[PDB]
Amino acid sequence: DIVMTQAAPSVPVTPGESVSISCRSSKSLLHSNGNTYLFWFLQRPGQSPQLLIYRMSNLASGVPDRFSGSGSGTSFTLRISRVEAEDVGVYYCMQHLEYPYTFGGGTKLEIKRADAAPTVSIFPPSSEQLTSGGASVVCFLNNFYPKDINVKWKIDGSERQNGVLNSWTDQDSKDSTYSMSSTLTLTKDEYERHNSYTCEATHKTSTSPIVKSFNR
Amino acid sequence: GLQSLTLDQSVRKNEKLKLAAQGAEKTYGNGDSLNTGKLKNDKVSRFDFIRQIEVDGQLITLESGEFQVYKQSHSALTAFQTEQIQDSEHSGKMVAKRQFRIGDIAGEHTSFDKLPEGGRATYRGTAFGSDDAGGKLTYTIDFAAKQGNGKIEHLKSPELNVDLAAADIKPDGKRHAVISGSVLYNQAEKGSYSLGIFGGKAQEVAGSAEVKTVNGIRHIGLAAKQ
Repeated sequence: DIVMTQAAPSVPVTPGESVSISCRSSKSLLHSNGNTYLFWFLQRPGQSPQLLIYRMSNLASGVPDRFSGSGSGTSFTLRISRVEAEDVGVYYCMQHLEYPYTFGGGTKLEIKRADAAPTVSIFPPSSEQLTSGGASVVCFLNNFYPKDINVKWKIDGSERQNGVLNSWTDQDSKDSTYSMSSTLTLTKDEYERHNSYTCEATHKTSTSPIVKSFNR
Repeated sequence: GLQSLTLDQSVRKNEKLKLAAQGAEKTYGNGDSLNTGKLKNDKVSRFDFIRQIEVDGQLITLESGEFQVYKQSHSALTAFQTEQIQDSEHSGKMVAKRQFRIGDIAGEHTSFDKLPEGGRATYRGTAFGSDDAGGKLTYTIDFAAKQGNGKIEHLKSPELNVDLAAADIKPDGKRHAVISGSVLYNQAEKGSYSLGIFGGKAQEVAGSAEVKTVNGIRHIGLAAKQ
């Protein structure tokens, strides 16, 4: 088979700037008919890959003027001229010169935004959940830059460390922010067995830990 | 000579045939007329061609190459020298691929029921195949016997210089006078041929031959006149 080498697993770029993502084939992708059989796609998390470039340089219909593609025969480059927040994703290169069609490993386009502060929100277990037998105290530390953040849970004052899950967001396609959710789960009785519950967010932007609590 | 030629086999129902020469280009559809009047008689005229169709709003080129027209006074024929073609079959790419095939054989067909009732007529003209329009066609028809025979000479490929074996004149589906026979190479069968008789006084013949060679079946365009 023909191998597509996308060296960089990721590529940093700041908004308004210029980026380049390089691909590499194990064979000249230029056909004797003159056409170079190379595609470029973008795949945003939870979505199907979208076409950007066909025939190595041509821009697929509905793709911003921003985008462009060039190449030698074994070396190809995708170029975004003035990078917007919505370009955040994974760029795959694909050859369709000969069967089997092969893709590049991928290159994650990471945006380098200016450090942002979380907007921490706390919610007590649902009235619906409690009647089901459980109790999930959820906390949302949203729209912060960068990804490096840690959360703590205080039950009446005592540290809560076991039975809590943290889900992290992929870089936001509107503001290039990051977000995450913390979920302390207990039983119906265990939760009612205490009064105060709080969230302790620790981020680079604030030395003084970020707190949000509720009392019954 | 023949002033117009109707393109039928040369451009199918949902195709467009773009012809270009000396900077000008015109597009034809099935049933459209080709102005052969402007072309030189007894010679092959060449055009660049692109055969196209439209798929869900986009125009697609199926094949391209050279389109050839041979003009007589009462008959004419077209042929295609493919150079590039769509391989919609396997690698959906436009692939360099050369093939030669006859398009339309047209003109004023002589009726089988209005042929000369006797005498012997000799026809002299051209045999043309892939990359070679220098062949000479000689054909003789005996109108008393209603039989014809001939030969192809002066083609660069030796296996294409064949005998057009004696065959009967017969009426076709439209009662046009046609001769369909066997092709011989050094007296042995190597293919088939068919010629129509054209002109009010059976002035001309036009048609084609298919010859088996070591390189595959080759097509030869044929046209001769008294």
